[PDB]
Amino acid sequence: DKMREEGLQLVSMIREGEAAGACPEEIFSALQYSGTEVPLQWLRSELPYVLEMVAELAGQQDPGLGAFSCQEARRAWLDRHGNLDEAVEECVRTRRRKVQELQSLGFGPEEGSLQALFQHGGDVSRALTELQRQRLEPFRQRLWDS
Amino acid sequence: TQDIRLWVSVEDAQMHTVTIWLTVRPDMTVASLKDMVFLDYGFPPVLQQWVIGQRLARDQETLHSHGVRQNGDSAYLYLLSA
Repeated sequence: DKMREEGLQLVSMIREGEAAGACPEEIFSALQYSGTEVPLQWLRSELPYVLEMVAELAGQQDPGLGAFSCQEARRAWLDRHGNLDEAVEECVRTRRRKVQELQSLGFGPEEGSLQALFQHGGDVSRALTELQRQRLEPFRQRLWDS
Repeated sequence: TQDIRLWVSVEDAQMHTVTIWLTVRPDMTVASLKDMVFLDYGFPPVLQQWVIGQRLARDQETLHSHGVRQNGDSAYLYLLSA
């Protein structure tokens, strides 16, 4: 019910020229959760390149930081009021800071830092949980074993 | 009271230790702590046993009451089974 109201707003992010940073995944998920489905490629081609550009550019600027997520792109984009060379620079800045937070919480790139960050929209808590959950899995499995 | 990173050792009936960090609030109850672990890691509250500040932690007790206060404070989680 609260998820419907979020779906509505998420879906509203593509009306005829709604200045905003729609992320194809979010909308795609809002519909799955709702009960239908719309091709993901079709959403990509309907939306501008803007946010992917921001992401590609950030990846170009430091390949040591792995792939950037749409949510991280949008974040920097909004923060820089649509200014695109400024979004790249802040997008990289924000991601760097995060990679060493995970590092200093015991997860560097060699341990999946980068993929979890991408996969969770640059959200550290959620990356961390995911990462800790992969390693706690044997324990989870043992709860049901013997 | 605001967010605290908590250094947790996790063990079970048999295994090896593992250590994880959790985000908590000193005014959180143990019941709430357990619910959070359930939700993220899938460990039923009923199979969770906690020791915090060198004392077993009960459901209605706050982390605060076990002296939790700063980043890097520690806690101990032991897991029962089936």
